[PDB]
Amino acid sequence: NFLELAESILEYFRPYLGRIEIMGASRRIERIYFEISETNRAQWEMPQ
Amino acid sequence: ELRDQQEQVKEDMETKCFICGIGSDYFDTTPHGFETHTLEEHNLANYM
Amino acid sequence: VKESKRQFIFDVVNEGGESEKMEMFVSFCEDTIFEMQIAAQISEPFWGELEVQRVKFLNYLSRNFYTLRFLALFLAFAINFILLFYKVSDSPPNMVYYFLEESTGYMEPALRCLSLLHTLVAFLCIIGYNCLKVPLVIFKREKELARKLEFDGLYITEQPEDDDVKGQWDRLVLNTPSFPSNYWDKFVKRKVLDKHGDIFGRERIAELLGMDLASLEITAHNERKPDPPPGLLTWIMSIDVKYQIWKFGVIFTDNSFLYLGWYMVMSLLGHYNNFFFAAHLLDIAMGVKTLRTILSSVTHNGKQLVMTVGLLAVVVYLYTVVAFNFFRKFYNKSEDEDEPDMKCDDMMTCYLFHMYVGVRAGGGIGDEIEDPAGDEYELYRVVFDITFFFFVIVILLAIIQGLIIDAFGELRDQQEQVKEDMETKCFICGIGSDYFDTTPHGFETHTLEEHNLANYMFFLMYLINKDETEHTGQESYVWKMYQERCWDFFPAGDCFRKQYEDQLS
Amino acid sequence: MVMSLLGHYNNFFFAAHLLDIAMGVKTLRTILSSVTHNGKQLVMTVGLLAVVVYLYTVVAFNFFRKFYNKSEDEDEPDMKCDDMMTCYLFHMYVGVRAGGGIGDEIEDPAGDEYELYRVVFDITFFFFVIVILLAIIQGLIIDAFG
Ligand SMILES: CCCCCCCC/C=C/CCCCCCCC(=O)OC[C@H](COP(=O)(O)OCC[N+](C)(C)C)OC(=O)CCCCCCC/C=C/CCCCCCCC
Ligand SMILES: CCCCCCCC/C=C/CCCCCCCC(=O)OC[C@H](COP(=O)(O)OCC[N+](C)(C)C)OC(=O)CCCCCCC/C=C/CCCCCCCC
Ligand SMILES: CCCCCCCC/C=C\CCCCCCCC(=O)O[C@H](COC(=O)CCCCCCC/C=C/CCCCCCCC)COP(=O)(O)OCC[N+](C)(C)C
Ligand SMILES: CCCCCCCC/C=C\CCCCCCCC(=O)O[C@H](COC(=O)CCCCCCC/C=C/CCCCCCCC)COP(=O)(O)OCC[N+](C)(C)C
Ligand SMILES: Nc1ncnc2c1ncn2[C@@H]1O[C@H](COP(=O)(O)OP(=O)(O)OP(=O)(O)O)[C@@H](O)[C@H]1O
Ligand SMILES: Nc1ncnc2c1ncn2[C@@H]1O[C@H](COP(=O)(O)OP(=O)(O)OP(=O)(O)O)[C@@H](O)[C@H]1O
Ligand SMILES: Cn1c(=O)c2c(ncn2C)n(C)c1=O
Ligand SMILES: [Ca+2]
Ligand SMILES: [Zn+2]
Ligand SMILES: [Zn+2]
Repeated sequence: NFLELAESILEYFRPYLGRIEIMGASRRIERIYFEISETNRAQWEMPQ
Repeated sequence: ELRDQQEQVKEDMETKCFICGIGSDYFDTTPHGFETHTLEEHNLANYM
Repeated sequence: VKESKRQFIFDVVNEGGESEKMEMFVSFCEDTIFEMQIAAQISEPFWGELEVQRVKFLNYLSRNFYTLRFLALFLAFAINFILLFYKVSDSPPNMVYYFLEESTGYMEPALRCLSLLHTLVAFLCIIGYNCLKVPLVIFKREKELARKLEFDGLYITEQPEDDDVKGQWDRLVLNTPSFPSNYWDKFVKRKVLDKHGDIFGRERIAELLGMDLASLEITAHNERKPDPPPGLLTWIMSIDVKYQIWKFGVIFTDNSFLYLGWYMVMSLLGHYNNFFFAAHLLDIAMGVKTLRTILSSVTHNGKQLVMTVGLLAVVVYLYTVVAFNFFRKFYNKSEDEDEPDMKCDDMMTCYLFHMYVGVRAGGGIGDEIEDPAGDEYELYRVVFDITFFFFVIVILLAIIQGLIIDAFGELRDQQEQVKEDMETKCFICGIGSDYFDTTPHGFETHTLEEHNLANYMFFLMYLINKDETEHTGQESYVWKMYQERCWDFFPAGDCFRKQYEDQLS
Repeated sequence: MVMSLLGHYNNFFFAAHLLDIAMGVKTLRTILSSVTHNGKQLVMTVGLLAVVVYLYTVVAFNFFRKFYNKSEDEDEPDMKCDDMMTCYLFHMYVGVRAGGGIGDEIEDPAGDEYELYRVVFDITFFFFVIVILLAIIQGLIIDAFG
């Protein structure tokens, strides 16, 4: 229910919500969520 | 040989994950599993 | 339909991706359902009689389109066989006269009759194409435009890139009354209005789509039963000029229709000059599948071949520059001492001489130009000749031949890949045949009964024909997903056997 | 056996039996299977070559007749392209076998109003017939091997 109510926020922040997986100190795979800046995304999307 | 090299690169990227190296066969157990894994879970762009 | 299915399978396996595989499959099913409708319509069973005869004639042409196309090839071959007997003489049978030279004398009337028949058959082929194949083109165009309007907002939220001519041309048909003529969704305009009517404005959407809001309400309010007479004047009034213009643009921008138009134009020119009928012998490439594949071998790397020819031209230009600057004396091509014919006294003539003679020579330009023995530039010029021979005659022609051979190999590899993919993996769920073969003939049973794409297409046809109020729970579920264009119901990486593996065992 | 019997009528008919090496030796059988694997494609390619040469013959007959004199003697001209059948035979027989195409045989076009048209004619003949089509045949054989 909360996710359905927050669809708009999630859709807006989808491009800027980056997620990765790492092998943490606990020796288990952990998912990390961070922020991708608009400038970083544009620079990465530049054709060169 | 050059054509084979290009085809090998394409096949490797299409059938295996760049980061973890697990084959697309395991991921495809879930619908569009490999696509979701390579676009969200293990995106090299996300790592950068 | 089987040929269409094979072509679709080849396309999806060779070029398509996994994400859009089911969407392309459903598009293929929709196109096939239209093709079956067209085939059913054309199948064999004073204005009224004239219309009946016209419909019968058009149906006959549509049915025998391919037979007419083969007859055109046969007539062209016969015409060219007759043409092989032409002779040219100064005296009639200063101007030269062309005339047939045959003992029987039947060829010339036969030539005229065959030319007239060929022109008639070309016209009939154009009509048959228009009646048989064009409808699918218009159907696909309208379907794509409707999907882009409803789901992408191509002309509502976005705009065409202005480099895509298709999108710009499609603006013409939006406001035409008969927008979905071949496409089944006759309510796409109202669906788009409802979806985008709030953000982008209902009145503006109606203006864009040529809609009348009051008429929208009145039609649902009560029925209307016009009964126009089937008169020529009424038909002319009913013509929708803008839609017809858009349709004609789409048709004239079609390769096959353009090819048939060129065929008819050349056939007409053949009456001006009989030798223009020789161009129709090129139709063998389109007619015979084997020749089509052989020529696809060449056209697979056509861009590379053209770039190689350009590189050859540039290299020959560099050789020409060197010869013009240093080796002019060796380019005299006149035996007579009084009159020297110097090919390389000007750069353009030297370049033409090189490109024309040295490239065609077996040993290069040195086969043609004068012997350098006993000259101060002997070593320089022998290096010139050897380098020309190796770079131009050997390597570059070798590059062209290798391009052709690699095209052959690549096409064979594509066919083998399609066959292997179909034999080793299920089209729908994508599970490999290795898992299924655990049970005897497991893959065969799965692909013939459990996950038959033919069965899936038959389901769509069954869901469309069946009344909605009679739909079962599962049928109603799949129907809603088809109408919403969500392909989740298609099993992916899963099956009944895998779901109930433990119980079934 | 029929050829062996004919050999007694004429001893040279025994030469046909030398073709039995293809059936006898396995290595030659495989080498010839390389050719016969794409035999249909090879025959269709030969037909396409014939059609292309016919089109070139039509163009030469309509426009480039004057260049097809093959007689050194001035009194007696031997015009190969004064009739379509003779022109087609000349093309198929000599131009295809020529290293540089039909232009190796037909007269030089230098100093003629149709010089550019005829040099394009010769270059296109050389590239389409001598280069591409023979390359198609050789590529068919190589692909059969592979
Ligand atoms: C991928 C591309 C494939 C190949 C491209 C095409 C290359 C074609 C050539 C191959 C070798 C040709 C041999 C070079 C001949 C040099 C002749 C020479 O040396 O005569 C001595 C001259 C005497 O002067 P002069 O009084 O006679 O007239 C000078 C004034 N004028 C020129 C207008 C009257 O002295 C001089 O000019 C001094 C030197 C002048 C500048 C020399 C540059 C010439 C270009 C050479 C190409 C280099 C690559 C060679 C390797 C083979 C390719 C791998
Ligand atoms: C896959 C197939 C591979 C190749 C197929 C074979 C193509 C062979 C040709 C290559 C180029 C040849 C150059 C064309 C020569 C044109 C000569 C010309 O222009 O002379 C000007 C004439 C003057 O008339 P007249 O008084 O001299 O005699 C006219 C009456 N008569 C004809 C009986 C006496 O004017 C005219 O005829 C007006 C023009 C007449 C119609 C021209 C059509 C000729 C065909 C050209 C082929 C087009 C493709 C070319 C591109 C290369 C292939 C990629
Ligand atoms: C994939 C590669 C494609 C290239 C394939 C090329 C194949 C060419 C081979 C054979 C067909 C042409 C051979 C020449 C026939 C004799 C011409 C003649 O004779 O011209 C003469 C000049 O009329 C013309 O030009 C008419 C205007 C023609 C415009 C040219 C149309 C395009 C040219 C096309 C070649 C074929 C199509 C190739 C595709 C290119 C277009 C996309 C006609 O004869 P006349 O003046 O004596 O009048 C005799 C009758 N009376 C006595 C009435 C006076
Ligand atoms: C896979 C590709 C297949 C093609 C391979 C072709 C290989 C050909 C090479 C060598 C064998 C033939 C060379 C000519 C021998 C001298 C002929 C001669 O001399 O004819 C002369 C005329 O008798 C005949 O014709 C007899 C009738 C023969 C009918 C033709 C049979 C089929 C032809 C076949 C060629 C080989 C088989 C090829 C397969 C085709 C059939 C399926 C015989 O001599 P005479 O009149 O002086 O009488 C001398 C004796 N007295 C003095 C009695 C008067
Ligand atoms: N770890 C991974 N991260 C990203 N893509 C991966 C990874 N492993 C495999 N892939 C595959 O690599 C491909 C990446 O897509 P692609 O390179 O076409 O992206 P793009 O954004 O269109 O970039 P470009 O236009 O430069 O090709 C996909 O087929 C994806 O499944
Ligand atoms: N989901 C699938 N549905 C149908 N066939 C599948 C599927 N997945 C794999 N296949 C394979 O595709 C092939 C279909 O057979 P095939 O195309 O020869 O049928 P056909 O009725 O003879 O049609 P055609 O004569 O047009 O080839 C079989 O080898 C089958 O195992
Ligand atoms: C998907 N689909 C069709 O493909 C179709 C149809 N009516 C006719 N056809 C062909 N309907 C209502 C439909 O939903
Ligand atoms: Ca019900
Ligand atoms: Zn991974
Ligand atoms: Zn399956």
